[PDB]
Amino acid sequence: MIIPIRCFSCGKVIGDKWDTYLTLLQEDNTEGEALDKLGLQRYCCRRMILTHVDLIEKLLCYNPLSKQ
Amino acid sequence: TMIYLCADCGARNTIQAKEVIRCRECGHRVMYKMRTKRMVQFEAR
Amino acid sequence: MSFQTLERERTFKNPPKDGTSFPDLQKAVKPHVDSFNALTNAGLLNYAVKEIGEKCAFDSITQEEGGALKFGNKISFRVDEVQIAKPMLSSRERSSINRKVYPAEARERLTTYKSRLVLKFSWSVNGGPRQSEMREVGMIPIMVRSNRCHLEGLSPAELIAHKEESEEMGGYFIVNGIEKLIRMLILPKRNHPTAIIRPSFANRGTSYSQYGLSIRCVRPDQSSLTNTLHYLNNGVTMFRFHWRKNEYLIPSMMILKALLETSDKEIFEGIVGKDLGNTFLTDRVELMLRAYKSYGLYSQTETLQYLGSKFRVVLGVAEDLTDVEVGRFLLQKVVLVHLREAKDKFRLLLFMIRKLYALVAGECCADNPDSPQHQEILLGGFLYGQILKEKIEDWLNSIRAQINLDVRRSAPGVDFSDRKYLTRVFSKINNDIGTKLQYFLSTGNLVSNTGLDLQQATGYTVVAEKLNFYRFLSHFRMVHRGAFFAELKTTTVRKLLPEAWGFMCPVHTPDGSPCGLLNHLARKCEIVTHPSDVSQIPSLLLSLGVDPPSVVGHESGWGCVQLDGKIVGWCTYKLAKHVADVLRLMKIEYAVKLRNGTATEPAKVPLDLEIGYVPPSHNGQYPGLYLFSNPARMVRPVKHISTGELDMLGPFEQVYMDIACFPKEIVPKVSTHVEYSPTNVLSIVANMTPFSDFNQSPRNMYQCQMGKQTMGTPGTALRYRTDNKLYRLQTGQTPVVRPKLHNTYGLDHYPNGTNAVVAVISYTGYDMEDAMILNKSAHERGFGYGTVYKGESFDLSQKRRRGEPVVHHFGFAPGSTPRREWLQKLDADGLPFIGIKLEDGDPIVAYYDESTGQNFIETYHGTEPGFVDEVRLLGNDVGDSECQQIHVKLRITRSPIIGDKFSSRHGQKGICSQKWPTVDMPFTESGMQPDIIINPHAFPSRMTIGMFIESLAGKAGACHGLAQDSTPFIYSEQQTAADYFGEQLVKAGYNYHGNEPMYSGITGQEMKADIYIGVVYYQRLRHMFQVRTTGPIHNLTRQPVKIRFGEMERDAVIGHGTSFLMQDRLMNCSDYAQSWVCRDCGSIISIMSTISMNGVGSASEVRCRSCAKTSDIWQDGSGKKFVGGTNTTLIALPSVFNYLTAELTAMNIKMMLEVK
Ligand SMILES: [Zn+2]
Ligand SMILES: [Zn+2]
Ligand SMILES: [Zn+2]
Repeated sequence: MIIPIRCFSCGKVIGDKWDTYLTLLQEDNTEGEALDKLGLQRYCCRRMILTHVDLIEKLLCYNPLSKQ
Repeated sequence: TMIYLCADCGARNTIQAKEVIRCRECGHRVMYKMRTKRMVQFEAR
Repeated sequence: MSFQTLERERTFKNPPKDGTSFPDLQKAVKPHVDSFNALTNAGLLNYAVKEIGEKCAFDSITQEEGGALKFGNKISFRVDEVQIAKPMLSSRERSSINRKVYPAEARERLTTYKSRLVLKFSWSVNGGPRQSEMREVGMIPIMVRSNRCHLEGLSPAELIAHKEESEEMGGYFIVNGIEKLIRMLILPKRNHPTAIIRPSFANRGTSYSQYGLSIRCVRPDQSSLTNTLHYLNNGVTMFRFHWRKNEYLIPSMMILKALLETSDKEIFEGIVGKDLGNTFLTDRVELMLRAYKSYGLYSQTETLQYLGSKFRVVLGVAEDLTDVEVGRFLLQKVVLVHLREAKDKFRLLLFMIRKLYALVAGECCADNPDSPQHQEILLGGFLYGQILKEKIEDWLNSIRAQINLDVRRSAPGVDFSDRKYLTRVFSKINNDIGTKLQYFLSTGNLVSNTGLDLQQATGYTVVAEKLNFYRFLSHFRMVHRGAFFAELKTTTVRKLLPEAWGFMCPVHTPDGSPCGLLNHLARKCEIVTHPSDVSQIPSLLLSLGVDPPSVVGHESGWGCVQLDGKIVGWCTYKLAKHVADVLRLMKIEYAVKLRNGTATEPAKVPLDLEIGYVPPSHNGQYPGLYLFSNPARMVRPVKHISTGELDMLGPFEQVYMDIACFPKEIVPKVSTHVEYSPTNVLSIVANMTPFSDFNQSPRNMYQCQMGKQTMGTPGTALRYRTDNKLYRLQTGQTPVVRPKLHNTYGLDHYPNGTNAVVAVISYTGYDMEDAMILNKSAHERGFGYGTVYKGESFDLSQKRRRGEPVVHHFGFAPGSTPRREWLQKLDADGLPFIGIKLEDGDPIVAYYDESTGQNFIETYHGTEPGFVDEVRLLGNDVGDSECQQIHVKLRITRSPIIGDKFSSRHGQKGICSQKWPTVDMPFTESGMQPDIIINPHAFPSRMTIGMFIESLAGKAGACHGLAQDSTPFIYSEQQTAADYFGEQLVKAGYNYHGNEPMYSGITGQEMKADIYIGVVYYQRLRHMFQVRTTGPIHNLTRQPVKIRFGEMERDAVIGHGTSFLMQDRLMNCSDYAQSWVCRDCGSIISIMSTISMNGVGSASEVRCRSCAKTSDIWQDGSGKKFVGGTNTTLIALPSVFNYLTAELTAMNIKMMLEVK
């Protein structure tokens, strides 16, 4: 589901770094290495915000309490 | 009574025991129970 | 390639309103959905019912020497057509806007997804009335997304407007809520005469032999029946067939002269008219003609009448009409149902017996029915239509039988002109069949008066187990051969005989007993299901150099051309191959035209048609051009090399085609086709395998079989899933190493694992015997987080057996109520709180009886703490029903616990052994701890070298930010992918061999040796204890009720020679008991404790009855005085022996065990 704060391998918290990295590919034209601007020196806590699936923005469109 | 959720219409129905079950506003025949406020405690593990 | 992130996000955020984002998936499921459409549309069922015919009924007056037993009031009725409407809302009006029912709701209310079924009944009163009327015969299921559901044509957007996930597939009939599915099964080839050599023939028809020939001929409504040619040792051929589940053997010559008004010279000149005086064919044919002449008759009509008079019984034909028309009925209905022109049937029968004889003398190699060459596929919609037609016909026959018995009683009402009478009889019969189809789809058991030419009759359906998305798709695309061969353990079809290249996946196949039996399709291989007109095919052949003769236009070097079972002409084999080439060329050329701007006329030469040109050779296949246009065939695409265009062919031209694997492999002037890509040989799941062309194949096989059993997301729309057990993993991510088709197929929407920091090292000492370690920190940090959904429903109707109405109602009888548990859990409705933690001995729901007015309860069977995520009040019916069904969806938490299984995507399964402390773990010079430690003792003898490849590739792609592509058969022996990634990584700065210098977590000082560290994709399994000190003992034999010890263990303990241990474990710990015996009489039951001697005094000294007859004497519980039976002792023995004595006394046989 959500980006897993406090990555497994590293001890760095990353949960903050999701929308801040999303709007780097989105409108900054830089490729995935925009995370280098984020400061993930390793590859360990690096490979999370890179290949994380944010499926929950698609699961949330399922409120039966949508009143519509 | 009990308060439920019309599945499609999404309308509180306030149905009572031993009663025909259907949405009152749209007519749907499937309804969930709302989640009341009930104390539950968890460990962070 | 990079992970499509902005695509994925601007995909999720706004679901597409245009169409499905992943067309390859819909194409992947295309078989069943198009089967359903071709059923409803494509005039399929109307063909079935038309070729059903009509049934007659009347008042039969016995002839009594009349010969024409007269009858006037004849009614002949038939159904004109079948009407399948959409599944309206429980049609009968409920004072609401009568809307439709989307299948999501049928899942929710846990009800099958059915739609009304209408017939257009037609009459005849032995005049010409034939007026029509519609008869409802129940409601039958409908498959999801199909041509009669409210979900076809829908874009992911409005699918989200309903409660089905964005990429809904369709393909399953929803019965009772559970996703049922009709499996694809393999049959032989349609209408092509196959050669057969099998011993099982000769032992049954002893005059016969293993040499034989068959054809599974099929009607236009896809209603195949077979008929085998038995070449008997004397020389004649028997025309076997099947009807009423019964075999029937009629001589070929009989049906031949009965088919066409033919002279025996015409037979002889058709069968062997060539090379005048070919020894073998001539003498055998002569013997055949002679042996029929022995008894038979001469003209065609005499044989027709004889046949009708011989077979009028098993035929359910109109009893009264005549006798020769019975023979024509046979000749039209059984012999060769695919064909219609009797003369053409006759020509083909000639060709057939001709080929049969050629096979007799070794002039042709044995066709292999055990090969995908001689084989096609059954769809769902097709068998659905066939069984549907079958029930149609049984319904017609039932109503005819009812009219017949209506006449037969005396004459209760006999007026086949009053529509009232027809209404009465319509009500007289059971007018629901929809439940029959629903029944089968629930069961699969094909209950038919005829096997429909199908070997096995059970297990026809599977359930679309959505445990995991790969399990889902693989369920759709798998095929199976049938347990009729599974009961046969042999080196037979279970082998991968090399005609599947690009047709059905090599590796993708379960292990164990059903290994090899069920194989899934390849990736791209489709099944053509919509035939086309081919009239221009015989026109073009006629203009091309062949011709169908009337008198025998056949000679030695001339081959035969077959249009899906119809002889159309002849030509020498050179002309045959040339015709084949030019025809495919026309097909491909007009294809590239019709596809593009070029006008799309009725295709002269459609793409589906397969040109089975069979070159001639001694002891080979009987050479002959074979054009097939029948649907339900295996058809796969490649590129025709001469042009640059698409090409399709099936498993008949493969064995004769030189299709190059690579644009590099082509050798000119011979290789006429080139594979689109070697990718096109594997199945879906096996293709979704990093560098799958590296590991020893058994590893890849375990990989498919286990990866179909993964704890990933089974979909997105979970909120409305009424399943038994689903599994979802919380923190998912796509791999770093992948084949491109994992992005193409839209697998971004079902991650199944994560990406682990793997370090192969013998450091701990707990990870041997394949075991593995899990970093504590990475585990608490939210590693693979298993979440089970166990969903149970409760229903009150079952406990309403009969005699009373609905009596129980959920909640509490008004008044008293237990608080100690119930009010703490049950809210007020007898229904638990939403999200309240339960335990085993805990009530879940409360209903009370009305009459008794007492509350009952339901406890949690399960034995682990579970919560409740939602409870659902199922509207019991159309409406006007109290809530008699409730659905609780309990969420169970399963973090990675000691004893659960992990596996990379290489079959490298491991087990969570100890969850090492994160600080005692070693670390790189950067320092991040190895999240997972595996052993180096797993890679040798497992050859999982692709694992190392994937590891290096991950280490690189992660650092640079690349979605490492790992499609099989890219990297050559020139440059190893090893070296490519070594460049990637030495660019990253790491070692070229993936190593990295590590310091011991426990000693701190670095290791003498560098250590291998990479980023593998790890998913979690789901396959993952009963103590008993004591408990309940059996009713009969006082055994601990249903741990096993004995009957092989006994050998063990007595092997050690450890008697006391044995008597301890099996007698003492199991059932220990004291019982008396009469020492003299030696019986153990004639013992009894003495009764009522005096006050409490001394002990009641037991005595014997058998050994018996003031202090010595005593009495009975009934008062019978006695004396004697004193010699009594107490002995230890297992009570089960006592039970044996009991039931043996029940036989009057008893042992007299003595004692000392
Ligand atoms: Zn990290
Ligand atoms: Zn409603
Ligand atoms: Zn005795």
